[PDB]
Amino acid sequence: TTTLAFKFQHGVIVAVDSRATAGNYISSSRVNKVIEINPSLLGTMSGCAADCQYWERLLAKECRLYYLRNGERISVSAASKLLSNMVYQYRGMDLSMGSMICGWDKKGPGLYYVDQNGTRLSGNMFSTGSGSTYAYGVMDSGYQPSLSPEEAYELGRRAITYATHRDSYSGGIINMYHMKEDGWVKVESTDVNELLHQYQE
Amino acid sequence: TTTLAFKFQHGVIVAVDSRATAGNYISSSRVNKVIEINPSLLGTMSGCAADCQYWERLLAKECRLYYLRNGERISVSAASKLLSNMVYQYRGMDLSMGSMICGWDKKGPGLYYVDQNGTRLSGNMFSTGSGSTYAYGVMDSGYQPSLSPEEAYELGRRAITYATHRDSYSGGIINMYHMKEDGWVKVESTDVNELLHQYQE
Amino acid sequence: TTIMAVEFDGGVVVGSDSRVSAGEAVVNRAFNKLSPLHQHIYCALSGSAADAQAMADMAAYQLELHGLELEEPPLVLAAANVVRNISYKYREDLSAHLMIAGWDRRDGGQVYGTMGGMLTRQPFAIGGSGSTYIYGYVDAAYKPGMSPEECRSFTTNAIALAMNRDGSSGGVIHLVTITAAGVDYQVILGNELPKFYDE
Amino acid sequence: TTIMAVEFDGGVVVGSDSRVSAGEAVVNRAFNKLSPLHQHIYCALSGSAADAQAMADMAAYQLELHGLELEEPPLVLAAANVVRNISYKYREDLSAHLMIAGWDRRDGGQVYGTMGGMLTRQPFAIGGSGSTYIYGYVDAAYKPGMSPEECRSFTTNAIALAMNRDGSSGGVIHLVTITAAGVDYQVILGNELPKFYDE
Amino acid sequence: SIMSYNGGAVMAMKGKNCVAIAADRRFGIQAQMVTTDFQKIFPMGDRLYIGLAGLATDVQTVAQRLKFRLNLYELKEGRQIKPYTLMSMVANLLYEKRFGPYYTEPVIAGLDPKTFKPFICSLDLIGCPMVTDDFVVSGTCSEQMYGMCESLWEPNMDPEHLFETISQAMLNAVDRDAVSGMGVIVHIIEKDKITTRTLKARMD
Amino acid sequence: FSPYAFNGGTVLAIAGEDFSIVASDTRLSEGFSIHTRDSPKCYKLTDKTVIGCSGFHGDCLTLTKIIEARLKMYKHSNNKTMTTGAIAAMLSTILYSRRFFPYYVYNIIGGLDEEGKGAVYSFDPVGSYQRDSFKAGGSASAMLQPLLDNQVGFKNMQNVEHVPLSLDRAMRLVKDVFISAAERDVYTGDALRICIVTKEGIREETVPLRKD
Amino acid sequence: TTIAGLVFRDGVILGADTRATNDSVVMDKNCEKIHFIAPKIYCCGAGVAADAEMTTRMAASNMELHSLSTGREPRVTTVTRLLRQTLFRYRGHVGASLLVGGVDFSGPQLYSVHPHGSYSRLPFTALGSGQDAALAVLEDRFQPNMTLEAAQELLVEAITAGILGDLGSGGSVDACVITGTGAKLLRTLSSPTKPTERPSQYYFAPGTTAVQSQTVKPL
Amino acid sequence: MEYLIGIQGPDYVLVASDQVAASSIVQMKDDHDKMFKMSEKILLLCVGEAGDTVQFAEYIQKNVQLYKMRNGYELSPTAAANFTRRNLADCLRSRTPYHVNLLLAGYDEHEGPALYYMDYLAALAKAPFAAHGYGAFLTLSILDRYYTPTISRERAVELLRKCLEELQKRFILNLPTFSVRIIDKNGIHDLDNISF
Amino acid sequence: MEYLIGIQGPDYVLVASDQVAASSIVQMKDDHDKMFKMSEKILLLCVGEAGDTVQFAEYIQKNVQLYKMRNGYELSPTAAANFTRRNLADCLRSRTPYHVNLLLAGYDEHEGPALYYMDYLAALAKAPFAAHGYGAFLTLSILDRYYTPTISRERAVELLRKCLEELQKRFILNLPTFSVRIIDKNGIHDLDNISF
Amino acid sequence: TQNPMVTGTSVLGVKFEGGVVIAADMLGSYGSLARFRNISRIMRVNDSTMLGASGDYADFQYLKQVLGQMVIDEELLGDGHSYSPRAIHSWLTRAMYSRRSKMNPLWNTMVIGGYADGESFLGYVDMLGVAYEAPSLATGYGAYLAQPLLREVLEKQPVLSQTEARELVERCMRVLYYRDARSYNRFQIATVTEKGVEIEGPLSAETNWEIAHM
Repeated sequence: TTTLAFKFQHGVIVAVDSRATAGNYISSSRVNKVIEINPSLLGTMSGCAADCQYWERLLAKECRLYYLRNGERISVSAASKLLSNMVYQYRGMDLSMGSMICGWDKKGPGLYYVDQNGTRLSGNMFSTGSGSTYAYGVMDSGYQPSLSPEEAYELGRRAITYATHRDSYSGGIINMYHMKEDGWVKVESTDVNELLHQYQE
Repeated sequence: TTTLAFKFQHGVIVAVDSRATAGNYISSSRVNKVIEINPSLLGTMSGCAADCQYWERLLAKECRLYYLRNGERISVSAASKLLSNMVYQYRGMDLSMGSMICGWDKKGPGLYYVDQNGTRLSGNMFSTGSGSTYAYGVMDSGYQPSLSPEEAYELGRRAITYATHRDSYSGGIINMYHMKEDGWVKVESTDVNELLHQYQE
Repeated sequence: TTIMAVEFDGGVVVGSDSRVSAGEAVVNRAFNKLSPLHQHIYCALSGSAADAQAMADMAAYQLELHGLELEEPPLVLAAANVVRNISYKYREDLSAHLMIAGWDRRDGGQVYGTMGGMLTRQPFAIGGSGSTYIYGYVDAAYKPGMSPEECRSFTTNAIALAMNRDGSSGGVIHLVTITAAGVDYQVILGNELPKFYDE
Repeated sequence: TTIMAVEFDGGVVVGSDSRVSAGEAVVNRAFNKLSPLHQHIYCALSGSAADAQAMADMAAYQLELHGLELEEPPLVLAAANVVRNISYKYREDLSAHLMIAGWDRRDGGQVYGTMGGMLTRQPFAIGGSGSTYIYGYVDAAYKPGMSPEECRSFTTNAIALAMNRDGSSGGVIHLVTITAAGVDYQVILGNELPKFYDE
Repeated sequence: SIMSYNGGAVMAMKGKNCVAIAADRRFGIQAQMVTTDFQKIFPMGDRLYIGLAGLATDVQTVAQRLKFRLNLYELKEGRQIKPYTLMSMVANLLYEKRFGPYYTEPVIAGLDPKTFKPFICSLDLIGCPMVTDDFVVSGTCSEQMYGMCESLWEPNMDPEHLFETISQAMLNAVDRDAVSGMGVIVHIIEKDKITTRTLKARMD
Repeated sequence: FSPYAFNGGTVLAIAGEDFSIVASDTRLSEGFSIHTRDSPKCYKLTDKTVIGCSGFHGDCLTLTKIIEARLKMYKHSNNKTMTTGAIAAMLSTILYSRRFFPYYVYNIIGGLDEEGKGAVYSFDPVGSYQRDSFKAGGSASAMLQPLLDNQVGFKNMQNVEHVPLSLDRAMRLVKDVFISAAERDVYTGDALRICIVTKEGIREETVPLRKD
Repeated sequence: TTIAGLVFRDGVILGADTRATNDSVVMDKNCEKIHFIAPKIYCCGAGVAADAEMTTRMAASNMELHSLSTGREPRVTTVTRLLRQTLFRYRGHVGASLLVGGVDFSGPQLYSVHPHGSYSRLPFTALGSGQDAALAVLEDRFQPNMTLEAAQELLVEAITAGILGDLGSGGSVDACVITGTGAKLLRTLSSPTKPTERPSQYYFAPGTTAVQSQTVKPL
Repeated sequence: MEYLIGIQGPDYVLVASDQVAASSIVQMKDDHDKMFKMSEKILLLCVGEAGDTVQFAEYIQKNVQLYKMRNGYELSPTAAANFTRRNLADCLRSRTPYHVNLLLAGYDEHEGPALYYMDYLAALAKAPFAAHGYGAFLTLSILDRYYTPTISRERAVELLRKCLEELQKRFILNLPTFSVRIIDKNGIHDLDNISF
Repeated sequence: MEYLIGIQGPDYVLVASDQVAASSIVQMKDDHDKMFKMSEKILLLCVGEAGDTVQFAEYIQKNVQLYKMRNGYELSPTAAANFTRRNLADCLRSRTPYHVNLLLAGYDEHEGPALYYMDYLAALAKAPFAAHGYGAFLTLSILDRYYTPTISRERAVELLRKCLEELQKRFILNLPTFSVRIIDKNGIHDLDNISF
Repeated sequence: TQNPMVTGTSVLGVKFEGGVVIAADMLGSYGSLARFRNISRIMRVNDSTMLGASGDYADFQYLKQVLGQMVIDEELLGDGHSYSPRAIHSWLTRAMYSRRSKMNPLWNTMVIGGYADGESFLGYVDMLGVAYEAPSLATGYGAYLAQPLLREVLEKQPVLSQTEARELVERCMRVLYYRDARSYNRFQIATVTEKGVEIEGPLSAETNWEIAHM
């Protein structure tokens, strides 16, 4: 698994690969590693698929309940804090979940990294999963805060593509989103092999 | 155990503490942690006392044999290489020896660090033993290559003193030597408690 | 430890050795391993001393209350069932076999084995660490229709053979004969024990 | 596995069961555990099949050469010493007891136990996993001055009692009588085995 | 497991008077890919090839040691080694390290030097040969290869049909195996020619 | 003491435009022995949903009875039959409830969705699931999946018409791949049970496999 | 693997299945498990395939040397002794379970050799993972001095039981009949199992696979 | 490993810490703040196990803030340090122990400046200067050699720089930037970050 | 962890490595050279277990030098790489195995530039570019994205700087200086060290 | 339980025309020692159901007591409803599974035989909760030694009579005594038909030791 996220001048880019595995066996090449909590809130998944899917859906439930009760959409920081506290109750029981909470509330764009250990950090850019180190290299070498939308899409597409090329547990399709002030939009779903061949041309 | 060595403009300073222990029990406060291989060659000892004493004496034997055969005094680098190779034959058998080989041959002053793993490095300054980290702090903060002889003695005395103050397995007396072009000279043998009280005054 | 109980027309004969050991040291060489649960019901303890004593005391208490409630001497089967339940319920915690032998007015003299929670009635039963050495002997010597005197002899011989071979057994032989008339104890000291091939 | 050898005025009587097991599966139900080391010397194998067979073959070879060199029938003690040496030398590697029974013109019929490298001469000897259940029985049944016929009966009974109790023993009973005249084999099949209390 | 440390898949297929041998081209340590053109199939004659899968270091050692023995064998006896004889040579070589074996499961594919009869076989790490008349697979995705071969393989296929069969078998088999891929090389061994092709494969 | 046992078996689901197939073998194994040659792994949930379960048979029996009870409970409180998708989502939570002493079952749901199209949901033991076009689970799943990728998904093929999968062709594919899996996987054999789910209802079929 | 042997009136009959597996996957659907030791002596192998193969080849090679030097037919007892002495030397590390059957000057003989070096001379035996099924058949129907055809039938049934009851066994049934006169190696005596007749079909054309590069070398 | 350091002066407490948030071999964050404001004149630097650090620190912070809301006045540094120790000690033998190392710095009107050292086993110790992590091994002796009780705040910053520079050249970890704060009678003041 | 990196160009091989010699948590040396000259146009970068690295590298170096003395001409990079692999492979199953990771760079008159990758299990692989250690995880993808087969040496140095800068900000280890060398037809040339 | 003490070996079960036959030896083993040689491992549940159990005897006695009370409890009602063979098999399956899920299993492998509404029932229930039904069953060592003989006869003649099934069962018992080291030559044969449950024994199998002279 490779997932990344970075904030630039025109919002937040979120990109993931779609490979799931069981040992050396590729169980799926089309798994969805982004949950859509609401129109301006997203969550990435990496680690144990059952843990990620279950806890991120439970966060979505609480976010929806938060909205109904307080009559407003939960902030990115509060949503990430909710998840952080939820998984801290099972610390040490071998949960495996590394996720990013991306959205856009009243304090502009927001990106948080949350993991099963209880780590919770706000930042400008993050990468998780087994192919994260490879993604960091590409992302960091081509990141500029004044990147244009098309340029930001390319960087995201490149970072993930290269991670799938080197990391055995990453691959399939790159799914990318773009968090904007009026909500997120799904950018593309490009097969990483199509991309890689064109990059080597 | 705390031992240090650094090369400055007027030769090489060698200093050690004199504590030996067995568990929490202080077996000795007057152990000698510098072997005098010859008039211009010294070796420090830290780690397992039986290993250090035995292998450094065996190096001394070979150095003496080297002299008789080739009709010249062995160089610092060749002496350190001898020790390095000697202890590399027992790698993995739980030998414990971290030593410095200090002298002055045809290539000026020489300082080598050699340990039981087979590490062998030439350098300007080194510190070994359990109190080495503390000695490094003091030594590095007060080291200058143009230090005068009296200033170099003070730095050495300070580094060891402070290491004995913080490190439970270090203490006793500081034994210091000064490697010069015409051979080494024994500087002093000051009790670390006398020193520490005067430093706190 | 070697324990034994034999049935006979009219009652039972229970017997055991008297050795309590702690590794290689004999902590008690004259211990009575035969404990009375009721007036006409006895039990032979084997395994862990603390466990056996804890269970026997528990059963005696339960049977005592039971007896008074029903206003009638308890059945031997009831006593065995009371022991079986305790032994089965705490099978992972306890480590002792309480052999059950006695006499009631319904089914005469009965011998029950309650090792590990399992309950079975037999004509004769042997337990303890020394019982392994006398399996062949009891199988070849036991004959149906044995009289009380013959049962005591059979019991004495078997236990004596086990005591001589087993390091965890030894000392004297405690003997008990239960019948309608009552309970009659007997102790066979070291010098009066049956002698066999000891060479 | 249950093996037995008894001495009598004029020779010996060796016997065993025929069960070869692999856990709970019987890999051989008619195995002969009695092996001849020499014309008048036999051995009962017990423990590991491979080890026992390896040692017996080794001893037979050594004794064969010894016999030819000295131009005289080997002594029973020599055979036992040859087995004892092998068993002691490889005590940490081998796991089998080769009981030694035979007859020579010097000391008549002798029975030797060579388990674990230790050597001892006895009037009668029992070994194998099923021997533990018949210790009491042989101690109470053995009598000095037993005739050949009585020894075979004693042996047969003891082994039969062990076979019925031990899961590692069973099948048929192989019997061998050694004397000056020669060696006479005998096999007691399942239906002709002595019957005892099997209830 | 040591066999999956570097990954890799090799398969041999029998056709009508022709043999096919294919393998993946990935060389990686655990999850990290290092190169994408690691040689796993080595020539042992004009129409004789050996495919090796398993620990990369042993793949290279075995290949080199086998070459050493084959060269000497082909100098001593003045002839090209027969496919069956090579199998025994390899088995003997693998059996020598019975209690400290090379971590590699070889597959041999070729045609007899004088009769041009198709021959394929596979051996386990300790050297137990297995001659088949259809196909042999070896590697981290052997199960996937079995599925593909079992349903795609047909008897008496021609050079073109055999190529398509083994290509489809390998391609789809390595796509379900995370540590096998980065290209596929196929060797088609015929009486008068050898055709080497690199397939268009997934590089993830 | 181990509370699990591997009882073998393979399950496959295929989704079509107006149908769903769920098939499995009928061998029940333990160790190197066969418990029985007549133990199918597909259960009917509703009139348009079937579940295939493989793995530890103890958990397969218990899980199918728990799902059957939850279907009735849902019907009683909502006055409608659970849809294939709702069953998939509920199964996920049931499997995650035992996340620290997990059911050793590989589930594959096959049925029709609300629009009447074939649907297939695959699951891992702790509950992670997704909708697929075709999926193989259990003992010989790694032998079957690649073939499905190439024959159904048309992977690795050039200049090939991607015609929609008919029921007829789907049935022949299922029988073929199970025959091939019976040759290689020791746990797969005896017989193949195929359930076809269409709008007319569910019809079963049984094809013999190798007994050895 | 299911292997068995039985002594009949005029000789011995060996039998075995033809399935070789890797853990739980069938690698070979037709492997020969009845190896040649000598002209009138054969051996069935179970356990580690590599060990059984190398051990029998070695025994056959050593028996040939012995036969060449003595100039006589090899005895079955020489083979079993050579095998057990070798196996005992390796202390069970050489996982070879053998069933040696042959007819020499002293008549028909059958032995079961185990990995540790122990051996058993019996009228009928069975080894391998399907050894219990085959033994069950033998115990229930074996009679002393059976006719050649009656023995074959029994052996076939014994092997058959292992093929259908044991997951480790399968495929065809191989048999080997040895008598004073000749030896009949019946590779594939019965084929009780086979695959389907293929309901559907799938094929590729002469360009279904995209090719990146090509290199043709004429010979 | 995380680095914490405290230097108490005549009427001020100077504290600093690394800003690295690491995940295995990569630095996920380089501006991480390991200091938690408990009150107007109290800072709590906490390092250690992921999750535990923030959970324990925020738990303490909430109770200290609650104390001020309930009574009007704030808790003193000494009282806050003992409150922290008590809480950390109580969980030590419980099912969920906090694996955190702390430095509690603060200023009290009547008691003056104070610096507390607390390890993961809840042993509390008052000290003129202290450090946490692997960096303490190479910096404690430097503090020993240059620290004087009447050290001025300007000189203390110089002393802290020496320690930070020692880590730069001797420590194997990459800690390029440190948060620097000071607590006197005017409250908590942020100082320029010391970077390399 | 030690860092090695190689980039092969049309007619040159550029290599670099960290200069840190570490002992537990302290950097004992900051100018350590991990490159060993085997011949006029061959370099051997070796990292790994203490002792083993220098012992194996010098053992190889001595044999390569001996080869040149015995025959007159030097061993080619390819031959030297295989010689190294063979030696490393032979000790793998022996009582004393060398736990070293290597990069063999060299230039041959007829074969051109070459860069070999060798792990501790003696698996040999030729490659256009490669890296060793934990730093390779964060730099290999950067090489993948910018590396082209016709890359000029001036551009290669720029590419190497990008990798080194990535380590500076992302890697948790303190590797402030790297040795940089280049091998073309004129031999081995030392380049300016890249420091931060 | 965690560690079974006294255990029973194989249990056989064969379905026939109008009934079910079940056999088991009367031995209670303590390791490799045949300790209790006269214990019944077959229990009559009700008029149409019988049960044979292998494994830990104490657990079998506990289940017998719990099953016996259930049959009694339901009979007190006298409402015309009675547990069928299938219902008993289902209950047992649930009981074993629940115990297995609490990591405190009942160490037994049971065979359920029954006859209701002109239909024979033969179910298997192990300690892990694994349950199924077939034409013939054999627990423990019987699966490798007796099951193959039963299947061979059922492959050629799917439906056999009471006599044929009885003769087949006796043939298996003889083979089990020969090859199973934890077996005893004293068994019971339980038969369930429309008339009810009949338990015969103690029986013995005629053994042949002709191979000893060979």
